[PDB]
Amino acid sequence: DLADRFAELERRYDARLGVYVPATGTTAAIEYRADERFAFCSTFKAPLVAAVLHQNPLTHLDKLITYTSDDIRSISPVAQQHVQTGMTIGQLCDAAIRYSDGTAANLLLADLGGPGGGTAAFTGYLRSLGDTVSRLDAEEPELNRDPPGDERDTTTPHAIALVLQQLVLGNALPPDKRALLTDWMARNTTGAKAIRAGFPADWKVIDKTGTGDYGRANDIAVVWSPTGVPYVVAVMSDRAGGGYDAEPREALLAEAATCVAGVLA
Repeated sequence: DLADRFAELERRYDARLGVYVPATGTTAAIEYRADERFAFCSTFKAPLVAAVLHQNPLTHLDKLITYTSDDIRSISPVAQQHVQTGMTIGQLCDAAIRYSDGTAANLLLADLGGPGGGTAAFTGYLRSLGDTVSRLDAEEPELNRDPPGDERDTTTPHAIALVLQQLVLGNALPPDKRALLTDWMARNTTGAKAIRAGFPADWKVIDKTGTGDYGRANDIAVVWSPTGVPYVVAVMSDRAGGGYDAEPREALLAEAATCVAGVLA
């Protein structure tokens, strides 16, 4: 069965694998280690943008944010190009999701404001969606670095799937902000080898990936069948057995997603 497929993938990749797909009209929830904690890595950037959208009028997206050299401390493919000019909140949201830009995320966290450079408020945003499990404690790059087992900067496949479900499919956001978030994840540039790879081309996939140390590789997605039936798919992984420098293996996510897709088809 499916649990056997997932266990096989764990042995193949020397990995710990977590999978959650919420129940629908006709499908039971898919769950595998779904309540085990895994580091968010960059997956937090999608609900982070939702937080910022929720907190402000739509035109806050047009506010220019300035920053400098010492703000670039993590992988930030877009923010490094615009340090001289600044970036609007909208551009930061775009970059945080579509290029997994870490400086954009740190700046959005600061925009949210409050203790921990915005991490407490981010966590508070998840609480407001009924997620009593996830916690964000650090920003980029530190959040990728907690030792395996440490609960700091973690969510679960179950928790994050329910969060994303509310953000994209549910009414956590008004339709106009919901569409912005959805469109950004739809135009994501980093996810081609993750959940996207496991679903047939005629399925729509929007997603946000994350990788980190200890072979961490995650992807959270919403997918739509060719007849418009949506499913939320959370797949999380680490390879603690390889130590800090263990390589993230997105192939594992692709294979797990392929196994999920075979069940949902």
